[PDB]
Amino acid sequence: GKHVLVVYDDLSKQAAAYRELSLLLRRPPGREAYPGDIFYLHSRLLERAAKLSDAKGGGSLTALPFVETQAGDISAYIPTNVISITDGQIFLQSDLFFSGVRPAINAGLSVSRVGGAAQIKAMKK
Amino acid sequence: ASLRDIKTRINATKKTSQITKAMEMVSTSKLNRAEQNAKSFVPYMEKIQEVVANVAL
Repeated sequence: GKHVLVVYDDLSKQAAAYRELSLLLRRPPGREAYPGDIFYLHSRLLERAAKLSDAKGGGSLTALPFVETQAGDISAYIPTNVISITDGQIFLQSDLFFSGVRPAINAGLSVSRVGGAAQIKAMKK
Repeated sequence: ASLRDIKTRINATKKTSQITKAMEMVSTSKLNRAEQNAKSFVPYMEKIQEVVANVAL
């Protein structure tokens, strides 16, 4: 019945470690030499966060996975896999960071599907 | 460089190009209309010049 917040700091590093293990086991590689089950891995990890019904106790668990991009390439394999799973994304840009705009959330690209329901009435107003 | 930054750079340059082309198109019509006003000005100035060129002395 408690509420838990979980922060994953480098899913990219987790994926790199899993790729290393898979290549050492001589499993066939996919794109960017990643194994075929990396999306299965990440979806299995992320889907364990849920909001429980009143019959199950009413507890909840929220996850904030982290993904690092090389030169802002959000079309890479792991970034696309993580983006397609989560309910929303927050984008941070060094262009905004250096221009004095910090925290550097890019409101144009950021999305939150649960928005509105996750706000108080005055904040919605 | 990064392809994302390159595409954003190209898109911004294209938008600026469109704006500047629209500006030039507008300025062309403005010049075309101003030339007629200059031509309409000419006769009155010519008459005043031929009128005041002698009585000034």
